Amino acid sequence: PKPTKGPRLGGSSSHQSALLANLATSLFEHGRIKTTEPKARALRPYAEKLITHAKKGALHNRREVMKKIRDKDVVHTLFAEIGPFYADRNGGYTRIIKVENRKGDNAPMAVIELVRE
Amino acid sequence: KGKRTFQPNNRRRARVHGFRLRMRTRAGRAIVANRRSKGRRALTA
Amino acid sequence: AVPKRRMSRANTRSRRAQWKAEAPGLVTVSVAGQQRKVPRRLLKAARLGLVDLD
Amino acid sequence: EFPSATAKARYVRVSATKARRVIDLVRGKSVEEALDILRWAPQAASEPVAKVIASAAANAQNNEGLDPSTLVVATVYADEGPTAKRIRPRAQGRAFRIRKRTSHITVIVESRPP
RNA sequence: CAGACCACGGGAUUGAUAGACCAGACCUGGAAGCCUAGUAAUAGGUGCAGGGAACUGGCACUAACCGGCCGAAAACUUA
RNA sequence: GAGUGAGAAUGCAGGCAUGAGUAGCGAUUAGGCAAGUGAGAACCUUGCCCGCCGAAAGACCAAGGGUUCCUGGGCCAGGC
RNA sequence: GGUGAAAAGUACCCCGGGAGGGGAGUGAAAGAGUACCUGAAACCGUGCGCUUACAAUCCGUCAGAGCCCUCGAUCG
RNA sequence: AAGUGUUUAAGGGCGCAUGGUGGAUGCCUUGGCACUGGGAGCCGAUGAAGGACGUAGGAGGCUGCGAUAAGCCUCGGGG
Ligand SMILES: [Mg+2]
Ligand SMILES: [Mg+2]
Ligand SMILES: [Mg+2]
Ligand SMILES: [Mg+2]
Repeated sequence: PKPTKGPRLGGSSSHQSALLANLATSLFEHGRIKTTEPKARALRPYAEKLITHAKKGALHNRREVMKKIRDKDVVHTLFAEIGPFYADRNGGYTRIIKVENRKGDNAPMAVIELVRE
Repeated sequence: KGKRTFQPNNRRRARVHGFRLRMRTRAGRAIVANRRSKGRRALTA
Repeated sequence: AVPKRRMSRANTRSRRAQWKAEAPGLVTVSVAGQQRKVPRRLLKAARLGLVDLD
Repeated sequence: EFPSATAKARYVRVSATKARRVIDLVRGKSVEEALDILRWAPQAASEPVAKVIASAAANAQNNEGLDPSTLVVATVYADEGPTAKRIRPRAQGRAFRIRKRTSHITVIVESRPP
């Protein structure tokens, strides 16, 4: 959640937050996301903070998760399925890899996944 | 904001540069004959 | 600001030669038994198969 | 010695300078290394060069029996081809001219078994 | 905290370099829930509480990869 | 017998360099993820999210273009 | 404006989606392949021999060692 | 220890071999310009000159033609 320290990812302000929220939603829903390198980098700490909130989730944490995510089914699955799955991992639940760039705009492409072990 | 000074129209076009108006006057008939001699595809509007 | 004179052929080519590209480093990787070259950046993804190999 | 096979590709829709930019990165190298390079390059102009090199290799293999394991890019030209001209409006009515350049790629691959 | 690119500085499994987690300093003001007084807004105990990014110390949990390229001596004269 | 000899008249016609592989790629909204077609996809099709207009950036007509309207096929040429 | 005397316009094989190209064929010629008689100048590439990263040049001329190719008998 | 000493080309310059772009030069035309000897020099309400539309079995143009619509009837040429 550290400030980007420079020009935001999605155009002007008020859009990077929604972009990161949608990316975290897609991640927690599918189990793997393929995005741009900087987008995945900015999502890594966001997704890790959301996973920590889920882990600590007993009460008042569902509210903190819902104030950032809107998909009720996504929140429910992130709270139930994941749940204590990371109760032993003391951080670092998101793995980031770099893949070949796409055509047109040569944007470094990255892929984020949830560690399973 | 100008109208570009074109303002397309069919009725006014035919009324101001039509075959009837070109044949009414003598100079119009002369111009039509000159165009026909030159071989223009469209004599008038 | 406009070009006053015509740049000479040498004055043009000396700098045009700078507009070049840098080839990327490659790394040998064993996938499906066959060995193929993939940059070290995508080396990790090559193992998992997230890098298509035409 | 000096067995060679040529391969051309005319009327390519790539500028001669941008084509030579990628050619310089593979001029004088083995066919295997040439096919390895030009695939991960960021410039979206290496596909025609790779296709021409693959066609040259296939021709040398199916018409001269040369083993593809001992083929090296011996020569490459990448000349400039025709240029279609077009216009482009501008601020104050002036009509600028845009040039749609092309390229004629030419390669010659020989065998140099050390 | 070096920087337009470049370049500079530290690390690369013999590691705290960065991300995450814990704790500290600091900012903000008393979080969601329960119960109580009040028909009512509202206040009170759970509560220096809840929340937080740059500062700091631990923690290899995640990424520095079973990885690639350049890169080292003609010779001769005098003392 | 010459329409007979060009180096210039900010001379005319056709091609190509310099400027430069630089600018610009044409506002006041912003795209993201999954699946699919396709050899080639951020820009094509379906599903889920975020954002804009909502006296319109919605609908119907007048003038104007006339088959751009719908279906099957194509990516040389035109989409900055 | 002009392929070629006649389209006899490359069957067939290979790279690829094509464009286009390489073999195999017609044509005397494909340095005649619907971009086609002859195919110059400016422009752009590649390779070959010398040159230059201490050097202030209307960008030439006269002297001038070295390197490179060649004709004769190591020199002229 | 002092001195002498060829050795590098990120790129450019010079001459040559190979080539692309380019369509001039050389050779020709179904075309164009100026004149010689003749024909005939007006066409029309019994609808002129020129145009829109349609016409071959087929998507468009040139030309002929006009719902009898690349054609209808008679008379001579050639095959
Ligand atoms: Mg003259
Ligand atoms: Mg001249
Ligand atoms: Mg500049
Ligand atoms: Mg297209």
